[PDB]
Amino acid sequence: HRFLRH
Repeated sequence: HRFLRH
């Protein structure tokens, strides 16, 4: 769906 973020 979408990219990862942290």
